[PDB]
Amino acid sequence: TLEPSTSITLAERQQLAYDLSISALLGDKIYNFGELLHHPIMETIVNDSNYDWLFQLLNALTVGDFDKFDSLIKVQISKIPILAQHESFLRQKICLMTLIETVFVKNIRMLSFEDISKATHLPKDNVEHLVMRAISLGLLKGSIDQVNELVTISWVQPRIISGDQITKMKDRLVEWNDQVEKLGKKMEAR
Amino acid sequence: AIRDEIAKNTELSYDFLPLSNIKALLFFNNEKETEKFALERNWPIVNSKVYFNNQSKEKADYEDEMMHEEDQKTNIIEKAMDYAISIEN
Amino acid sequence: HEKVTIAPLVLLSALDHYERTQTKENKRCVGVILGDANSSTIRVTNSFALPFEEDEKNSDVWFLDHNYIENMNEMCKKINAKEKLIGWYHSGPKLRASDLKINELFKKYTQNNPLLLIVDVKQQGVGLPTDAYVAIEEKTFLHLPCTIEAEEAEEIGVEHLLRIRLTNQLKSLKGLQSKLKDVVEYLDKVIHTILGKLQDVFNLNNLQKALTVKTNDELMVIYISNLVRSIIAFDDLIENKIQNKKIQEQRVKD
Repeated sequence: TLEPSTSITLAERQQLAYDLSISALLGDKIYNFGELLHHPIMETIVNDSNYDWLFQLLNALTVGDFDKFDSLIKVQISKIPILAQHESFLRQKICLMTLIETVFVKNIRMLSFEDISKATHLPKDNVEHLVMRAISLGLLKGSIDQVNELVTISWVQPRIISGDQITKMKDRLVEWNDQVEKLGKKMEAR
Repeated sequence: AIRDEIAKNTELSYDFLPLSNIKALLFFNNEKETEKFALERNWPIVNSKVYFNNQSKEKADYEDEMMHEEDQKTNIIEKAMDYAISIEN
Repeated sequence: HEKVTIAPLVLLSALDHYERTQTKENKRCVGVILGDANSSTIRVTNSFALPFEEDEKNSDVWFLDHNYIENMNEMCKKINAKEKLIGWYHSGPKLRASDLKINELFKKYTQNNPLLLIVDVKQQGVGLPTDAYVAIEEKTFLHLPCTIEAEEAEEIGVEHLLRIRLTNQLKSLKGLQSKLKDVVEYLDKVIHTILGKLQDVFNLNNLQKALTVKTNDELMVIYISNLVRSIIAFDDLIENKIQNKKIQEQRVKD
């Protein structure tokens, strides 16, 4: 809303965008992961102080190492300790998105369960929850084959990223396409 | 020439067979006699046992584009039947 | 939202306008478009060339009068009340930001935010030679899809024009072609959000399941009619010449 307009001050800018970036963590969220960080809140905010963290939290939004942060933690963040949870939520979800984004590409779903889920480097008995929680994460679709140790999954995993299925895209999309013409040769032609 | 059949027969009959039995089947004395064949046969073999993990040649290039073209054939068949619709003139 | 009808009658004369105006790529023949704009579907009844001037040597520089529309609508009204201004057209094929300005003129003249109309005066590629836009906001403008109505009255004289499956395939490439590039475009154009917006639905493929069998199972019966499809042939034309020739090849009396 300010984006087009409204000249401001930095103490305004960062502190708000701090408080913003704070409120990201007092969001936390449907993750996020990545965000408006791209937008000129950064340098500007991060830089330093908690912005260091705040930025390193973007790292935590990727890294998801407790003690790359639970080291960092002072009161203000530990003031809401639930990021330790939220990071577990992160580490799951963080690991998840790409897994969801990438690992299967080949109609990505299964991710099922355990080692795959512990590939989040968050463990099986938490898989028994964090993984188990789905939209009890707020997100995951699908269900569980516990026996076979298999998630059923479906979407509600969006993202802003790029770079990848770009490639994979046209391949199949050329593939049928090509192999069309085989058929697509004479059908109406002949 | 006998045993190559039996080899396939064992292959067929046995995923796994004691390197004994096969030799016993091969009438061989040394199983390394056998072992050569089986590995000439390229048979999965652990200790004491000829195996067939794949008893057969499955895939391997040709015999394609027909007989397992899903819609393609079908579409060809369509195309064909459409020519049964088209050559219908 | 209110996505709209299209009047071919428009479309036609529209190019006549373009034609009449001898508008060229330098130019876009512009004009009213008519209908009634209330519903979540808007209709295009008609449309009117607005005698106009366009200059992109200076973008905002261009000339038009409303007062056409003024006198126009009167008659239009006098012609029909249902004319009520839905928006306007131009040639196009594409936008030029001055459109925005131009758009807003009609805002005075329209109920809703009025309706832009692009036309491809060369009708070049595909479905529509046309886009219709409504402004927005970080501005917005947007294309809601649109299409023809009946207008069978149209469709009939239409019928006097013209005169199975492989096509259906054919577009298969098309979007994909651009698509990947369109990334690589924007990728290496800006080397936006909407791309990722696309990215998700992508996995919506390799999706296929033994539900596939159903297909197979289904396809079976589809073929069952086979023996029937030509069975009647099998039976029908074969035993037909045996009753006409025996009658005939033997007819042959005197």
